[PDB]
Amino acid sequence: ELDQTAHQSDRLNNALLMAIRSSANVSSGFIEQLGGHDESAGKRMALSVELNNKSQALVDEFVENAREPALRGLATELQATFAEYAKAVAGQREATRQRSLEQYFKVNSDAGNAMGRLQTLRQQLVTTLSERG
Amino acid sequence: QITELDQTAHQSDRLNNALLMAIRSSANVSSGFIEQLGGHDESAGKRMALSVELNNKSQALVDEFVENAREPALRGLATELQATFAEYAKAVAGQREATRQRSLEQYFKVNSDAGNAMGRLQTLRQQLVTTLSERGQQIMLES
Ligand SMILES: [Cl-]
Repeated sequence: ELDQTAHQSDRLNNALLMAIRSSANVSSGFIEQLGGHDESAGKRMALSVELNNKSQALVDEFVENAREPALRGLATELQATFAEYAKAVAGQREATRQRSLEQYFKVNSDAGNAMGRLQTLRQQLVTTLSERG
Repeated sequence: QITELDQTAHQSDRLNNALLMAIRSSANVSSGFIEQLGGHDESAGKRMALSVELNNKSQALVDEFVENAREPALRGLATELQATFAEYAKAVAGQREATRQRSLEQYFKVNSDAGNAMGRLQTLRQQLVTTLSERGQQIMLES
């Protein structure tokens, strides 16, 4: 079950890295569109979508495998904060498709706040996994 | 052996936090540039401050990581990570300068320096995580 700890750590760390890369790509893509780099922006938008799908799958696996009573509530809190973040990054993508600076501003506050919480929740989970091992 | 095992985990954790804050740092510049272009200068300035904060915390973790990377199986990767992070931090600083100056043209080149260096940072993290985990397991197989 120590092998399970390593699999859980890989899922959590990769999910969060891919999730922030998804958002970074959509913001970069938006700036590319502003500069007229429209073929390059589309690559960024495709990578944002793909990174969202991959990171969501890893979060889902993480919560499927976080059965221990010490982790159950914290893993669901991670599931919920991650869903909040993913819905903000989907908002960033829609604002980019609409080329709307104001729509981007509205949703970006939600994205930054949910990512700040993901960083602190990750540390809580790392600590619980660490005592679990 | 529990000491060297707790050290191996701390190192992996420094690396993970450092890379997450580093990517966040660049994302905040990009999204701060979009906020500034939409007239939200106060939010954009907070994002520039957060970009600086995050990359300075990352830098401190990378430096501490290298200081604690003694084994030859690890210090070569670690000094590459530190050298690559230096390039990355400079490119993100260039992104912030381009934002404060409101220049798309300056932005685009450095976002590219930044993304290149970040691609390399990501691979080095993977290699270092695997190397740390191999050392932890080697200790275990000793026990
Ligand atoms: Cl953030």
